[PDB]
Amino acid sequence: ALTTTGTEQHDLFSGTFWQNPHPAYAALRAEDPVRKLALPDGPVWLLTRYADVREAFVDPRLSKDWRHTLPEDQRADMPATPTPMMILMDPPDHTRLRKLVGRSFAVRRMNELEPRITEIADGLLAGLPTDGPVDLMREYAFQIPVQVICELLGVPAEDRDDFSAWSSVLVDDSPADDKNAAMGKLHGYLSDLLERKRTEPDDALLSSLLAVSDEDGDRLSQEELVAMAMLLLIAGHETTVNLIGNGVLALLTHPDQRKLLAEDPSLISSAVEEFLRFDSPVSQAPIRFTAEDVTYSGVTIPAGEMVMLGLAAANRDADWMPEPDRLDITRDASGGVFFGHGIHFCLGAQLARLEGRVAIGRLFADRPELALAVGLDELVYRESTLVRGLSRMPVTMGPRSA
Ligand code: HEM
Ligand SMILES: C=C1CC[C@H](O)C/C1=C/C=C1\CCC[C@]2(C)[C@@H]([C@H](C)CCCC(C)C)CC[C@@H]12
Repeated sequence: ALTTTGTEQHDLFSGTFWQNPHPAYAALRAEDPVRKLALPDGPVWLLTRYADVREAFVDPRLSKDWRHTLPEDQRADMPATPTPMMILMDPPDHTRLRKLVGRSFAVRRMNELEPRITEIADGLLAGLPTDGPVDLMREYAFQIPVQVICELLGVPAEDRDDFSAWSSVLVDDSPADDKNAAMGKLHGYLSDLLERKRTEPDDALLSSLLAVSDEDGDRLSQEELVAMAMLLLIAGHETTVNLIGNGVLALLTHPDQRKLLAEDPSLISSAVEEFLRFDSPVSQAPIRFTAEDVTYSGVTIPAGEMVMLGLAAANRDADWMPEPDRLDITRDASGGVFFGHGIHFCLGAQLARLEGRVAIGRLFADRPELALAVGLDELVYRESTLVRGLSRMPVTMGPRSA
Protein backbone atom coordinates (compact mmCIF):
# COMPACT_ATOMS: atom_id res chain seq x y z
CA ALA A 1 0.00 0.00 0.00
CA LEU A 2 1.13 3.53 0.93
CA THR A 3 1.46 4.63 4.55
CA THR A 4 2.83 7.02 7.12
CA THR A 5 3.57 6.28 10.80
CA GLY A 6 2.07 8.25 13.67
CA THR A 7 3.79 8.25 17.04
CA GLU A 8 2.10 9.60 20.14
CA GLN A 9 3.47 9.42 23.67
CA HIS A 10 0.90 9.54 26.50
CA ASP A 11 1.29 10.53 30.13
CA LEU A 12 1.24 7.58 32.54
CA PHE A 13 -0.34 8.62 35.85
CA SER A 14 0.00 12.39 35.38
CA GLY A 15 -1.34 15.15 33.10
CA THR A 16 -3.95 13.86 30.65
CA PHE A 17 -3.96 10.28 32.01
CA TRP A 18 -6.56 11.29 34.64
CA GLN A 19 -8.79 12.88 32.04
CA ASN A 20 -8.72 9.79 29.78
CA PRO A 21 -6.37 6.84 30.50
CA HIS A 22 -7.60 4.49 27.75
CA PRO A 23 -5.34 5.69 24.92
CA ALA A 24 -2.41 5.34 27.34
CA TYR A 25 -3.66 1.82 28.28
CA ALA A 26 -4.10 0.89 24.57
CA ALA A 27 -0.52 1.80 23.68
CA LEU A 28 0.58 -0.34 26.66
CA ARG A 29 -1.18 -3.61 25.71
CA ALA A 30 0.27 -3.58 22.16
CA GLU A 31 3.85 -2.38 22.75
CA ASP A 32 4.58 -2.55 26.52
CA PRO A 33 2.29 -5.10 28.29
CA VAL A 34 4.47 -5.76 31.37
CA ARG A 35 5.70 -2.30 32.45
CA LYS A 36 7.93 -1.21 35.38
CA LEU A 37 6.60 2.14 36.67
CA ALA A 38 9.07 4.45 38.38
CA LEU A 39 6.48 5.97 40.73
CA PRO A 40 7.87 8.33 43.40
CA ASP A 41 7.05 5.59 45.94
CA GLY A 42 9.36 3.12 44.17
CA PRO A 43 8.73 0.70 41.25
CA VAL A 44 5.31 -0.91 40.70
CA TRP A 45 4.78 -3.26 37.71
CA LEU A 46 1.69 -3.09 35.49
CA LEU A 47 0.14 -5.89 33.41
CA THR A 48 -2.28 -4.70 30.73
CA ARG A 49 -3.11 -7.70 28.48
CA TYR A 50 -6.30 -9.72 29.27
CA ALA A 51 -4.85 -13.28 29.13
CA ASP A 52 -1.94 -12.09 31.32
CA VAL A 53 -4.11 -10.36 33.93
CA ARG A 54 -6.45 -13.35 34.02
CA GLU A 55 -3.55 -15.79 34.58
CA ALA A 56 -1.93 -13.51 37.19
CA PHE A 57 -5.12 -13.43 39.27
CA VAL A 58 -4.81 -17.18 39.80
CA ASP A 59 -1.00 -17.41 39.75
CA PRO A 60 -0.12 -18.74 43.24
CA ARG A 61 3.35 -17.16 42.83
CA LEU A 62 1.66 -13.73 43.14
CA SER A 63 0.98 -13.18 46.87
CA LYS A 64 -1.01 -10.49 48.77
CA ASP A 65 1.77 -10.66 51.46
CA TRP A 66 4.05 -7.58 51.57
CA ARG A 67 6.70 -9.52 53.40
CA HIS A 68 7.79 -10.95 50.02
CA THR A 69 9.66 -7.69 49.50
CA LEU A 70 11.85 -8.42 52.58
CA PRO A 71 14.48 -11.25 52.50
CA GLU A 72 13.36 -14.74 53.71
CA ASP A 73 14.72 -14.47 57.29
CA GLN A 74 12.95 -11.20 58.24
CA ARG A 75 9.41 -12.50 57.54
CA ALA A 76 8.82 -13.71 61.12
CA ASP A 77 9.79 -10.37 62.76
CA MET A 78 7.11 -8.36 60.90
CA PRO A 79 3.26 -8.22 60.67
CA ALA A 80 1.52 -9.94 57.75
CA THR A 81 -0.54 -6.80 56.91
CA PRO A 82 -0.66 -3.01 57.44
CA THR A 83 -4.21 -3.75 58.62
CA PRO A 84 -5.64 -7.34 58.94
CA MET A 85 -7.99 -7.11 55.93
CA MET A 86 -8.74 -10.26 53.98
CA ILE A 87 -8.01 -8.46 50.69
CA LEU A 88 -4.42 -8.08 51.96
CA MET A 89 -4.04 -11.74 52.93
CA ASP A 90 -3.27 -15.13 51.38
CA PRO A 91 -4.92 -18.42 52.48
CA PRO A 92 -5.40 -19.87 55.12
CA ASP A 93 -6.21 -16.55 56.85
CA HIS A 94 -8.02 -15.25 53.76
CA THR A 95 -10.09 -18.39 53.58
CA ARG A 96 -11.17 -18.05 57.20
CA LEU A 97 -12.09 -14.38 56.91
CA ARG A 98 -13.89 -14.72 53.54
CA LYS A 99 -15.88 -17.73 54.85
CA LEU A 100 -17.25 -15.66 57.80
CA VAL A 101 -18.72 -13.05 55.55
CA GLY A 102 -19.54 -15.13 52.44
CA ARG A 103 -23.13 -16.06 53.41
CA SER A 104 -23.92 -12.38 54.05
CA PHE A 105 -23.26 -11.44 50.42
CA ALA A 106 -24.76 -14.55 48.82
CA VAL A 107 -26.34 -13.99 45.42
CA ARG A 108 -29.93 -14.49 46.63
CA ARG A 109 -29.54 -12.45 49.87
CA MET A 110 -28.45 -9.49 47.75
CA ASN A 111 -31.28 -10.16 45.32
CA GLU A 112 -33.90 -9.52 48.03
CA LEU A 113 -32.27 -6.21 48.89
CA GLU A 114 -33.34 -5.03 45.45
CA PRO A 115 -36.69 -3.57 46.55
CA ARG A 116 -34.94 -1.59 49.31
CA ILE A 117 -32.35 -0.26 46.84
CA THR A 118 -35.09 0.70 44.39
CA GLU A 119 -36.83 2.59 47.23
CA ILE A 120 -33.65 4.55 48.10
CA ALA A 121 -33.03 5.38 44.43
CA ASP A 122 -36.66 6.57 43.92
CA GLY A 123 -36.37 8.59 47.15
CA LEU A 124 -33.63 10.75 45.66
CA LEU A 125 -35.30 10.85 42.21
CA ALA A 126 -38.43 12.18 43.93
CA GLY A 127 -36.32 14.83 45.68
CA LEU A 128 -34.02 16.21 42.98
CA PRO A 129 -34.54 19.59 41.23
CA THR A 130 -36.18 19.62 37.79
CA ASP A 131 -34.41 22.69 36.31
CA GLY A 132 -31.17 23.56 38.16
CA PRO A 133 -27.69 22.09 37.57
CA VAL A 134 -27.02 19.28 40.08
CA ASP A 135 -23.90 17.36 41.06
CA LEU A 136 -24.86 13.80 40.23
CA MET A 137 -21.88 12.26 42.00
CA ARG A 138 -22.46 13.71 45.50
CA GLU A 139 -26.26 13.84 45.17
CA TYR A 140 -26.92 10.41 43.56
CA ALA A 141 -23.92 8.19 42.58
CA PHE A 142 -22.46 8.60 46.09
CA GLN A 143 -25.68 8.18 48.05
CA ILE A 144 -26.93 4.84 46.82
CA PRO A 145 -23.90 2.68 47.67
CA VAL A 146 -23.12 4.64 50.90
CA GLN A 147 -26.70 4.36 52.19
CA VAL A 148 -27.06 0.68 51.21
CA ILE A 149 -23.76 -0.47 52.77
CA CYS A 150 -24.53 1.51 55.94
CA GLU A 151 -27.93 -0.15 56.39
CA LEU A 152 -26.38 -3.53 55.69
CA LEU A 153 -23.44 -3.10 58.08
CA GLY A 154 -25.37 -1.23 60.77
CA VAL A 155 -23.67 2.15 60.37
CA PRO A 156 -25.50 5.35 61.34
CA ALA A 157 -25.90 6.99 57.91
CA GLU A 158 -25.81 10.26 59.90
CA ASP A 159 -22.02 9.94 59.51
CA ARG A 160 -22.06 9.52 55.71
CA ASP A 161 -20.08 12.74 55.22
CA ASP A 162 -17.66 12.08 58.14
CA PHE A 163 -16.02 8.81 57.12
CA SER A 164 -16.30 9.33 53.33
CA ALA A 165 -13.69 12.13 53.59
CA TRP A 166 -11.29 9.61 55.24
CA SER A 167 -12.35 7.00 52.73
CA SER A 168 -11.52 9.09 49.65
CA VAL A 169 -8.16 9.97 51.26
CA LEU A 170 -7.29 6.23 51.36
CA VAL A 171 -8.60 5.58 47.83
CA ASP A 172 -7.10 8.64 46.06
CA ASP A 173 -3.33 9.14 45.71
CA SER A 174 -2.74 10.91 49.00
CA PRO A 175 0.51 11.46 50.93
CA ALA A 176 1.46 8.42 53.05
CA ASP A 177 0.98 10.64 56.14
CA ASP A 178 -2.54 11.76 55.10
CA LYS A 179 -3.62 8.15 54.71
CA ASN A 180 -2.34 7.16 58.17
CA ALA A 181 -4.50 9.87 59.70
CA ALA A 182 -7.54 8.65 57.81
CA MET A 183 -6.96 5.00 58.77
CA GLY A 184 -6.55 6.00 62.42
CA LYS A 185 -9.82 7.95 62.30
CA LEU A 186 -11.58 5.08 60.49
CA HIS A 187 -10.16 2.48 62.85
CA GLY A 188 -10.94 4.75 65.79
CA TYR A 189 -14.50 5.45 64.67
CA LEU A 190 -15.17 1.78 63.94
CA SER A 191 -13.70 0.65 67.26
CA ASP A 192 -16.01 3.06 69.04
CA LEU A 193 -19.02 1.98 66.98
CA LEU A 194 -18.36 -1.70 67.71
CA GLU A 195 -18.09 -0.89 71.44
CA ARG A 196 -21.46 0.91 71.32
CA LYS A 197 -22.61 -2.33 69.61
CA ARG A 198 -21.72 -4.52 72.62
CA THR A 199 -24.24 -2.44 74.63
CA GLU A 200 -27.04 -2.36 72.02
CA PRO A 201 -27.19 -4.76 69.02
CA ASP A 202 -29.07 -4.77 65.70
CA ASP A 203 -29.65 -7.34 62.91
CA ALA A 204 -26.90 -5.97 60.66
CA LEU A 205 -23.48 -7.42 59.83
CA LEU A 206 -21.33 -5.66 62.45
CA SER A 207 -23.56 -6.80 65.33
CA SER A 208 -23.26 -10.35 63.94
CA LEU A 209 -19.51 -10.21 63.35
CA LEU A 210 -18.97 -8.64 66.76
CA ALA A 211 -20.64 -11.66 68.43
CA VAL A 212 -18.46 -14.09 66.42
CA SER A 213 -15.42 -12.07 67.57
CA ASP A 214 -16.17 -12.01 71.28
CA GLU A 215 -17.28 -15.63 71.39
CA ASP A 216 -14.42 -17.14 69.37
CA GLY A 217 -11.25 -15.02 69.28
CA ASP A 218 -9.56 -17.53 66.93
CA ARG A 219 -12.28 -17.10 64.34
CA LEU A 220 -12.14 -13.30 64.36
CA SER A 221 -9.76 -11.22 66.48
CA GLN A 222 -10.81 -7.73 67.56
CA GLU A 223 -8.33 -6.30 65.03
CA GLU A 224 -9.69 -8.45 62.21
CA LEU A 225 -13.18 -7.35 63.28
CA VAL A 226 -12.37 -3.60 62.89
CA ALA A 227 -10.35 -4.09 59.67
CA MET A 228 -13.17 -6.19 58.19
CA ALA A 229 -15.50 -3.28 58.99
CA MET A 230 -13.07 -0.80 57.33
CA LEU A 231 -12.98 -2.92 54.19
CA LEU A 232 -16.75 -3.47 53.73
CA LEU A 233 -17.34 0.19 54.52
CA ILE A 234 -14.74 1.41 52.04
CA ALA A 235 -15.49 -1.09 49.26
CA GLY A 236 -19.07 -0.16 50.08
CA HIS A 237 -19.10 3.31 48.54
CA GLU A 238 -15.84 4.03 46.72
CA THR A 239 -16.50 1.45 43.93
CA THR A 240 -20.19 1.44 43.00
CA VAL A 241 -20.19 5.23 43.04
CA ASN A 242 -17.93 5.09 39.96
CA LEU A 243 -19.88 2.39 38.20
CA ILE A 244 -22.89 4.76 38.41
CA GLY A 245 -20.84 7.82 37.39
CA ASN A 246 -18.92 6.13 34.58
CA GLY A 247 -22.02 4.18 33.47
CA VAL A 248 -24.06 7.39 33.22
CA LEU A 249 -21.40 9.38 31.37
CA ALA A 250 -21.09 6.52 28.87
CA LEU A 251 -24.76 6.87 27.98
CA LEU A 252 -24.56 10.68 27.85
CA THR A 253 -21.62 10.48 25.41
CA HIS A 254 -23.21 7.73 23.28
CA PRO A 255 -26.68 8.91 22.15
CA ASP A 256 -27.14 5.69 20.11
CA GLN A 257 -26.76 3.40 23.16
CA ARG A 258 -28.83 5.78 25.25
CA LYS A 259 -31.52 5.35 22.57
CA LEU A 260 -31.30 1.54 22.67
CA LEU A 261 -31.91 1.51 26.45
CA ALA A 262 -34.83 3.90 26.25
CA GLU A 263 -36.63 1.65 23.73
CA ASP A 264 -35.74 -1.58 25.57
CA PRO A 265 -35.18 -0.79 29.31
CA SER A 266 -34.57 -4.54 29.89
CA LEU A 267 -31.11 -4.08 28.35
CA ILE A 268 -30.04 -2.74 31.78
CA SER A 269 -28.25 -5.93 32.96
CA SER A 270 -26.42 -6.32 29.69
CA ALA A 271 -25.57 -2.59 29.82
CA VAL A 272 -24.17 -2.69 33.34
CA GLU A 273 -21.84 -5.47 32.17
CA GLU A 274 -20.69 -3.19 29.31
CA PHE A 275 -20.15 -0.11 31.52
CA LEU A 276 -18.01 -2.17 33.84
CA ARG A 277 -16.06 -3.34 30.80
CA PHE A 278 -16.00 0.02 28.93
CA ASP A 279 -14.97 2.31 31.81
CA SER A 280 -13.93 -0.01 34.66
CA PRO A 281 -14.43 1.71 38.09
CA VAL A 282 -11.57 -0.18 39.75
CA SER A 283 -8.90 0.71 37.22
CA GLN A 284 -5.97 -1.24 38.73
CA ALA A 285 -6.32 -4.07 41.26
CA PRO A 286 -4.63 -3.44 44.62
CA ILE A 287 -0.97 -4.37 44.76
CA ARG A 288 0.26 -7.97 44.49
CA PHE A 289 3.80 -9.11 45.37
CA THR A 290 5.96 -11.57 43.48
CA ALA A 291 6.77 -14.41 45.89
CA GLU A 292 9.24 -15.67 43.31
CA ASP A 293 10.36 -14.87 39.72
CA VAL A 294 7.51 -14.86 37.16
CA THR A 295 7.25 -14.18 33.43
CA TYR A 296 4.40 -12.81 31.34
CA SER A 297 4.35 -11.87 27.63
CA GLY A 298 8.07 -12.73 27.70
CA VAL A 299 9.01 -10.32 30.52
CA THR A 300 10.37 -11.47 33.90
CA ILE A 301 9.28 -9.71 37.09
CA PRO A 302 11.89 -10.52 39.84
CA ALA A 303 11.01 -11.92 43.28
CA GLY A 304 9.96 -9.22 45.79
CA GLU A 305 8.48 -6.66 43.39
CA MET A 306 5.05 -4.97 43.54
CA VAL A 307 2.45 -5.75 40.81
CA MET A 308 -0.76 -4.01 39.69
CA LEU A 309 -3.12 -5.72 37.27
CA GLY A 310 -4.65 -3.37 34.67
CA LEU A 311 -8.36 -3.99 34.91
CA ALA A 312 -9.57 -0.95 32.97
CA ALA A 313 -6.81 -1.72 30.47
CA ALA A 314 -7.53 -5.43 30.03
CA ASN A 315 -11.29 -5.07 29.50
CA ARG A 316 -10.52 -3.20 26.24
CA ASP A 317 -8.21 -5.93 24.93
CA ALA A 318 -9.16 -6.77 21.32
CA ASP A 319 -7.84 -10.34 21.90
CA TRP A 320 -10.81 -10.89 24.22
CA MET A 321 -13.42 -8.42 23.00
CA PRO A 322 -14.22 -7.84 19.29
CA GLU A 323 -14.12 -4.03 18.66
CA PRO A 324 -13.32 -3.19 22.34
CA ASP A 325 -13.60 0.61 22.00
CA ARG A 326 -17.22 0.35 20.84
CA LEU A 327 -19.76 0.91 23.62
CA ASP A 328 -22.22 -1.86 22.86
CA ILE A 329 -24.80 -2.44 25.55
CA THR A 330 -26.30 -5.41 23.66
CA ARG A 331 -23.25 -7.66 24.16
CA ASP A 332 -23.69 -11.10 25.67
CA ALA A 333 -20.22 -11.20 27.26
CA SER A 334 -18.57 -13.51 29.73
CA GLY A 335 -15.33 -13.01 31.62
CA GLY A 336 -14.08 -9.54 32.22
CA VAL A 337 -11.83 -8.63 35.05
CA PHE A 338 -13.65 -5.59 36.47
CA PHE A 339 -14.51 -7.62 39.65
CA GLY A 340 -11.27 -9.57 39.90
CA HIS A 341 -10.80 -13.30 39.30
CA GLY A 342 -10.15 -16.33 41.45
CA ILE A 343 -10.09 -16.52 45.23
CA HIS A 344 -10.24 -12.73 45.84
CA PHE A 345 -13.17 -12.20 43.43
CA CYS A 346 -15.34 -9.17 44.49
CA LEU A 347 -17.52 -10.17 47.43
CA GLY A 348 -20.07 -7.51 46.48
CA ALA A 349 -20.22 -8.22 42.73
CA GLN A 350 -23.94 -9.12 42.85
CA LEU A 351 -24.72 -6.21 45.20
CA ALA A 352 -22.83 -3.83 42.91
CA ARG A 353 -24.69 -5.04 39.81
CA LEU A 354 -27.98 -4.50 41.58
CA GLU A 355 -26.96 -0.97 42.63
CA GLY A 356 -25.76 -0.17 39.09
CA ARG A 357 -28.89 -1.58 37.39
CA VAL A 358 -31.33 0.17 39.73
CA ALA A 359 -29.40 3.49 40.00
CA ILE A 360 -29.05 3.87 36.23
CA GLY A 361 -32.21 2.12 35.00
CA ARG A 362 -34.25 4.26 37.37
CA LEU A 363 -32.42 7.52 36.61
CA PHE A 364 -32.87 7.16 32.83
CA ALA A 365 -36.52 6.15 33.24
CA ASP A 366 -37.36 9.04 35.60
CA ARG A 367 -35.45 11.72 33.61
CA PRO A 368 -35.65 11.39 29.78
CA GLU A 369 -33.92 14.77 29.13
CA LEU A 370 -30.95 14.29 31.48
CA ALA A 371 -27.89 16.05 30.04
CA LEU A 372 -24.36 17.10 31.02
CA ALA A 373 -24.49 20.70 32.30
CA VAL A 374 -20.84 21.19 31.31
CA GLY A 375 -18.49 20.28 28.47
CA LEU A 376 -17.06 16.74 28.40
CA ASP A 377 -13.51 18.12 28.79
CA GLU A 378 -14.63 20.23 31.80
CA LEU A 379 -15.33 17.17 34.04
CA VAL A 380 -12.65 16.51 36.68
CA TYR A 381 -11.30 13.11 37.68
CA ARG A 382 -9.94 12.01 41.03
CA GLU A 383 -6.19 11.28 40.92
CA SER A 384 -6.11 7.62 41.95
CA THR A 385 -4.20 4.59 40.70
CA LEU A 386 -7.03 2.40 42.04
CA VAL A 387 -10.28 4.08 40.90
CA ARG A 388 -11.18 5.65 37.59
CA GLY A 389 -13.61 8.15 39.04
CA LEU A 390 -15.27 11.51 38.56
CA SER A 391 -14.96 14.14 41.31
CA ARG A 392 -18.26 15.81 40.37
CA MET A 393 -20.79 15.58 37.55
CA PRO A 394 -22.71 18.79 36.73
CA VAL A 395 -25.93 17.73 34.94
CA THR A 396 -29.42 19.11 34.21
CA MET A 397 -32.05 16.58 35.32
CA GLY A 398 -34.80 18.16 33.21
CA PRO A 399 -38.53 17.37 33.64
CA ARG A 400 -39.77 14.05 35.08
CA SER A 401 -41.84 11.25 33.41
CA ALA A 402 -45.55 11.03 32.43
C1 HEM B 1 -18.71 -1.81 40.70
C2 HEM B 1 -18.21 -1.74 41.93
C3 HEM B 1 -17.11 -2.65 42.31
C4 HEM B 1 -15.89 -2.95 41.57
C5 HEM B 1 -15.42 -2.44 40.25
C6 HEM B 1 -15.24 -3.91 42.49
C7 HEM B 1 -13.95 -4.47 42.21
C8 HEM B 1 -13.30 -5.42 43.10
C9 HEM B 1 -12.12 -6.12 42.58
C10 HEM B 1 -11.51 -5.97 41.21
C11 HEM B 1 -11.69 -6.99 43.70
C12 HEM B 1 -10.54 -7.98 43.76
C13 HEM B 1 -9.23 -7.23 44.03
C14 HEM B 1 -7.97 -8.08 43.83
O1 HEM B 1 -8.03 -9.32 43.55
O2 HEM B 1 -6.87 -7.49 43.96
C15 HEM B 1 -12.68 -6.70 44.76
C16 HEM B 1 -12.54 -7.40 46.02
C17 HEM B 1 -13.47 -7.15 47.10
N1 HEM B 1 -14.58 -6.38 46.95
FE1 HEM B 1 -15.46 -5.54 45.22
N2 HEM B 1 -15.88 -4.18 43.66
C18 HEM B 1 -17.00 -3.44 43.53
C19 HEM B 1 -18.04 -3.38 44.54
C20 HEM B 1 -17.91 -3.97 45.86
C21 HEM B 1 -19.02 -3.85 46.85
C22 HEM B 1 -20.37 -3.23 46.71
C23 HEM B 1 -18.51 -4.57 48.02
C24 HEM B 1 -19.33 -4.72 49.24
C25 HEM B 1 -18.83 -5.05 50.42
C26 HEM B 1 -17.14 -5.04 47.69
C27 HEM B 1 -16.31 -5.78 48.61
C28 HEM B 1 -15.08 -6.47 48.20
C29 HEM B 1 -14.27 -7.20 49.21
C30 HEM B 1 -14.50 -7.42 50.68
C31 HEM B 1 -13.14 -7.66 48.43
C32 HEM B 1 -11.97 -8.50 48.86
C33 HEM B 1 -12.46 -9.91 48.57
C34 HEM B 1 -11.48 -10.95 48.99
O3 HEM B 1 -10.25 -10.67 49.02
O4 HEM B 1 -11.96 -12.07 49.28
N3 HEM B 1 -16.69 -4.57 46.38
N4 HEM B 1 -13.64 -5.63 44.51
C1 LIG C 1 -2.16 -2.04 49.62
C2 LIG C 1 -0.99 -1.58 50.02
C3 LIG C 1 0.25 -2.42 49.86
C4 LIG C 1 1.26 -2.02 50.93
C5 LIG C 1 1.59 -0.54 50.84
O1 LIG C 1 2.66 -0.25 51.75
C6 LIG C 1 0.38 0.30 51.21
C7 LIG C 1 -0.90 -0.24 50.61
C8 LIG C 1 -2.00 0.53 50.59
C9 LIG C 1 -3.20 -0.06 50.00
C10 LIG C 1 -4.32 -0.14 50.73
C11 LIG C 1 -4.36 0.35 52.17
C12 LIG C 1 -5.77 0.61 52.70
C13 LIG C 1 -6.86 -0.31 52.13
C14 LIG C 1 -6.83 -0.21 50.62
C15 LIG C 1 -6.97 1.24 50.18
C16 LIG C 1 -7.77 -1.09 49.82
C17 LIG C 1 -9.24 -0.67 49.83
C18 LIG C 1 -9.77 -0.68 51.26
C19 LIG C 1 -10.05 -1.62 48.96
C20 LIG C 1 -11.01 -0.87 48.03
C21 LIG C 1 -10.83 -1.30 46.58
C22 LIG C 1 -11.22 -2.75 46.37
C23 LIG C 1 -12.68 -2.97 46.77
C24 LIG C 1 -10.99 -3.21 44.94
C25 LIG C 1 -7.14 -1.09 48.43
C26 LIG C 1 -5.66 -0.75 48.62
C27 LIG C 1 -5.53 -0.79 50.13
